[PDB]
Amino acid sequence: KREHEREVIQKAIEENNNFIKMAKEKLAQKMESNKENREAHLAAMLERLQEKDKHAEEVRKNKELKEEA
Amino acid sequence: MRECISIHVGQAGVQIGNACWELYCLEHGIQPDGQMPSDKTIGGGDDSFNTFFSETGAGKHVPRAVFVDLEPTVIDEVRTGTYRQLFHPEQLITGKEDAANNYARGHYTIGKEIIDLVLDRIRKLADQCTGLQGFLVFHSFGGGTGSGFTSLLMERLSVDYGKKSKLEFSIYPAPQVSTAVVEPYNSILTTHTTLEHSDCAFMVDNEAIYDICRRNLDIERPTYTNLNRLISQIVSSITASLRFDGALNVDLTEFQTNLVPYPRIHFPLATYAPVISAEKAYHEQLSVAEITNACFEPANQMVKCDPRHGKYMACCLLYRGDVVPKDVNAAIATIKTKRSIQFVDWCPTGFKVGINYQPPTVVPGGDLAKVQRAVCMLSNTTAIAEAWARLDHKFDLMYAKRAFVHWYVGEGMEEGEFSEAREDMAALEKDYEEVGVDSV
Amino acid sequence: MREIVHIQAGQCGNQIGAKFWEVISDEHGIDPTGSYHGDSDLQLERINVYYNEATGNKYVPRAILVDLEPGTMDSVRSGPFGQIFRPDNFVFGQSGAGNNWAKGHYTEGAELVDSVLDVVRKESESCDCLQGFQLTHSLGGGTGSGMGTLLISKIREEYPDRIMNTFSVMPSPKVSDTVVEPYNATLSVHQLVENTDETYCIDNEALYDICFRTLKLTTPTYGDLNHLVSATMSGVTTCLRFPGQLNADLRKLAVNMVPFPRLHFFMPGFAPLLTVPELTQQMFDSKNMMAACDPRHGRYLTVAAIFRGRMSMKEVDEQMLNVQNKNSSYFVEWIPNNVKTAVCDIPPRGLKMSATFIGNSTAIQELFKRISEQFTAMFRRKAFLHWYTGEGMDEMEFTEAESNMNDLVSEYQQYQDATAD
Ligand SMILES: Nc1nc2c(ncn2[C@@H]2O[C@H](COP(=O)(O)OP(=O)(O)OP(=O)(O)O)[C@@H](O)[C@H]2O)c(=O)[nH]1
Ligand SMILES: Nc1nc2c(ncn2[C@@H]2O[C@H](COP(=O)(O)OP(=O)(O)O)[C@@H](O)[C@H]2O)c(=O)[nH]1
Ligand SMILES: Cc1ccc(CN2CCS(=O)(=O)CC2)cc1
Ligand SMILES: [Mg+2]
Ligand SMILES: [Mg+2]
Repeated sequence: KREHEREVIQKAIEENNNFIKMAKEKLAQKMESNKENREAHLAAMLERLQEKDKHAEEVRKNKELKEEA
Repeated sequence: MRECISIHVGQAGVQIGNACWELYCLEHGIQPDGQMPSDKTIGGGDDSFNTFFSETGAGKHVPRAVFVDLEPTVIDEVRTGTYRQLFHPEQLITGKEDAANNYARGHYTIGKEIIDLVLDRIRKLADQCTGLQGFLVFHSFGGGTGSGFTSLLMERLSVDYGKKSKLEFSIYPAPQVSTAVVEPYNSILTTHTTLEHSDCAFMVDNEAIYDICRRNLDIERPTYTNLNRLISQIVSSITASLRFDGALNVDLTEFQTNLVPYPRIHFPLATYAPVISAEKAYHEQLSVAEITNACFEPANQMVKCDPRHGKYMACCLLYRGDVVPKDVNAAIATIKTKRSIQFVDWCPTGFKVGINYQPPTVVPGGDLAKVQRAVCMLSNTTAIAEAWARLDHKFDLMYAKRAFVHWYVGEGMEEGEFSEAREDMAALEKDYEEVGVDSV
Repeated sequence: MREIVHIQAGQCGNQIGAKFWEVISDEHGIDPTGSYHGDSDLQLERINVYYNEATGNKYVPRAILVDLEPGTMDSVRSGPFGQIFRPDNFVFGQSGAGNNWAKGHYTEGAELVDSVLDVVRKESESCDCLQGFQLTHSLGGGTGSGMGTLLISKIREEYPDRIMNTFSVMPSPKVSDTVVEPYNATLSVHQLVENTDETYCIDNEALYDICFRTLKLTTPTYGDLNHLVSATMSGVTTCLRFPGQLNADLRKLAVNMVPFPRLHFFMPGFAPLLTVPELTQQMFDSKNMMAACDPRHGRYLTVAAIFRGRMSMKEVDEQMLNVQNKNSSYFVEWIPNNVKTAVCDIPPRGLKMSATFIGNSTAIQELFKRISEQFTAMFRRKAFLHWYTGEGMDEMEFTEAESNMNDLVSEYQQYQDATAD
């Protein structure tokens, strides 16, 4: 009966520690997945705006090649 | 010993916190400067009110509370208001840019910048406790901070304090005073996220409180101030067992044993009475029988739903004021005769009663009449799932078109979190159906 | 606080921009010298949203004046409230734009954009917590239309997570006879669909009709048309600059108004142009819209309403519920509670009560169909394209802009016909 009493309290401790551990890991996974997603969305936006500048340059360039000077 | 730390998150949580702590100070004789002339314990003590107030050597009684919001304007009113001297400045935490009604910004983009400061401040309150019992978290469902930041905070508190009990007071959204179209989204997301991290949550339906103010107090267009003072009375009733003691006082945690039959089924329905104007109180003295009968009138419920369409798994009556068991027993005998209160077949049908003799209190300038006796009933009824159903239906209407979903995805969230959270709600509705089915 | 940086480009942009600052300055008790002499502390509560506080309790609009010609900005500097603006925030060229979107976007407009960004960067750098920018301009000219969208793109590159908001004046043959305005407008809409979060469609077609048919102005001038624009701009910004619960900042307004990122073009309205029922019915009337569209030809995705002045909030609530219940057919069922109502006790100048309407309705496709109709009438015959190809552009950019705006229309129609079941 003493060894069963030990196993119960050890199980209670293990259940608390495991609740902490699982919560810590889920949150860390959500935190990391969210940082990647948001940063990736900003990268796509800026990349589009970069293609705009690239395009504006090949337009100003296109006006040069229309010269008969 | 037995200290409770209160955490008020976002506008709704903070303004409800203003009302609650004002009412606490009046119930205990604490002045706006924190002095409590009746307390001969200078600098400390083990009084029942010390569960909610610490004491300084200068005689200051300070709420064991943290106020946090992602923008400053609401908490700034606390900093400059009537009770500005009640809180240490480090208990009032604010950012500069709020969550814009976006769970993702409160849980991630903005909340992550201040979560560590918040946990550090909570840790300083915890370190002052000799036997911390748990937390009380006040927040709206619909706001970006009340939903997103509360969820993050609840998750982090589970990590930092383990099995320590965490209760919620959650403001369920109503159209008459709602501020965002996406509030059904934020409600489902925070309910899904925090479900594992609270062992008891009291939902307060803003529409229910709105109707009670209009009907019972003759207030044409109730304001948050009207709503919050009524809410504070219900909060006061529930925490009165922790803050006062007495022969007939029953600790809230003992009601909790009866109220929560399974971890997920932890959303009690609260009913408060009497809610009466001063004009009417001048004519009528409401007896124990009258206020008890009012608890079973659906119009006095904190959440709109029909308990007749569900089954009871628990029923607790929290009395305060001039109330003796004899009157309670008689009133209860009548109610069981007149009202069919259907219990599930697997739990006892006896009402659990507590009595706090300290009479109810009201704040000057309020609309509630001061009565000699009041009661808060806390029941665990399957009918509270109807509130989930209404919220889930609005969620489904918008989500089928992915309306507004880009605001969340743009902040780092994925559609899988929406469907995962919605599936959890469907499972919760199913769980509430299963617990009500008879045994065979 | 929560600062907004204001920018006005081109003739139309600076014209309505100046009127806007005149009107709100009067509301906030700021005089032409930038001193406060109001009466209500609610005027200064959120003053920092639009104003900086200089030395001596002086309030300077956080405004940047841009144009490729000096003319319009000179008359602003000589206007009534001309001395209130920061002299260093006038950024202008000399060559002008010649009503050419290509010049304002790729050529002369691009040679002046960096000096504008220097001033933008200087204003933003001194903000406690910048929330975004608002731009005033026309879509029919060249500077505000071409260079205005250029500034949006360049600004969005340096402030990608801030809110970009524009007041865009749509062209109409009833007001301006310039033949290329359908080209400039479509090229601008092409940009606004991608790079702005919320756009108020200020339609010169509707402004004229209001002045002529409602106000009885046989010969509407730009001053007459601009009285409506400033009254409207005052209304739609009341929540941003007065203590309020609903739609109190640019982002929260966007979250309540924009269910899909491309459908962010708003139909603004105003009333009167008197009881709460009358105010509410008038603000929802097609004749009170600043966009030449009938909301009864489509459906509302979202609506924002703001009532100004002293009035019964119980009555407002009833009338707002009544107008929704009796017109439920015109509100999409799959967005519940999509109409939000704010109230501000401070009325506009001269009126005791006022109501401002901001609608995200699929009926706004009528505005874009009108522009597309004028556009293709010239493009299918490749008329006047040399003004733009001579600056480096090719027919491909026109084709893409046409299909994007045509796609916008079909997307509005898609959600108009969508059903809950
Ligand atoms: N009962 C009650 N409800 C409130 C109060 N303040 C806000 N609400 C409700 O809370 C919801 C809006 O959430 P808020 O708490 O205001 O927003 P928040 O938590 O500050 O989140 P963000 O502002 O987006 O950062 C709406 O349903 C409001 O009706 C209040 O003082 N009392
Ligand atoms: N409502 C209004 N519209 C204007 C005003 N000035 C110009 N517009 C319109 O704007 C278009 C011309 O664009 P403009 O502002 O001159 O271009 P820009 O100055 O080169 O950037 C025409 O369709 C005009 O009807 C004004 O003060 N008010
Ligand atoms: C030993 C043990 C018991 C229960 C729990 C789970 N419980 C979730 C609800 S709570 O966050 O309020 C308190 C903890 C964990 C460990
Ligand atoms: Mg807030
Ligand atoms: Mg012009």
